[PDB]
Amino acid sequence: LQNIIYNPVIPYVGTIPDQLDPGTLIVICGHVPSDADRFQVDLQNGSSVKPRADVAFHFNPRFKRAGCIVCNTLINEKWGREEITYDTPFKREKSFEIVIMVLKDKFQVAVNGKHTLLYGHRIGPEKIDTLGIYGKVNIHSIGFSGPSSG
Ligand SMILES: OC[C@H]1O[C@@H](O[C@H]2[C@H](O)[C@@H](O)[C@H](O)O[C@@H]2CO)[C@H](O)[C@@H](O)[C@H]1O
Repeated sequence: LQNIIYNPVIPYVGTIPDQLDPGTLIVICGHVPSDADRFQVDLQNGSSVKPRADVAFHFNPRFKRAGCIVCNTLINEKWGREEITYDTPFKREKSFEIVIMVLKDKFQVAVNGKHTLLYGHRIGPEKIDTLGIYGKVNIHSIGFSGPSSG
C-alpha cells in the first residue's frame, strides 16, 4: 500500500494523498473495542468543524442489538437519507479489514474479504480530500492504492 498510517490516534483526521479516482482503494485495518457502541469512517470535503465539512461518504457500523451499518451523506450540515445494511460482519472484540473501492458511480465496501455494501455517490468523489475516523474503534493501519497500482 501507499501513504500508510500506523496506529493513528482516534479521533483521526488526515488529508488523503490522492484524488479518489475510479478504482482507488482505501484499506483500513483495526479492531473493535470491548462493548463498543459505534465508530465511523468519513470521506470528507475538507476538515472544517464549523461549519462542519461535508461528508461524501459516512460508513458507520453500530453494534447495539443485532448490529448494523448505517451509511449516509452530510451536505451543508444536514444528513440525507440513511442507507442501512442489516447484515454486518463487524463484532465487538474482533479484528477487521475494511476495503473501500471508489468506483465511477458508487463506493463498494468489503469487510474481511467479503462484499458488504454499495453506496451511490451523492457528492462527486473528486471533492473528497480528507479521511476521518471517529468513535469507539482501534485503528492499526490506513493505506491507499491508486487505480494504476502494480
Ligand atoms: O445518518 C447518520 C447520522 O445518524 C445520526 O443519528 C440519527 C439516527 O441514526 C436516526 O435513526 C434518527 O432518526 O436520527 C438521528 C439523528 O437525529 C447520528 O447521530 C449521526 O452521528 C450520524 O451517524
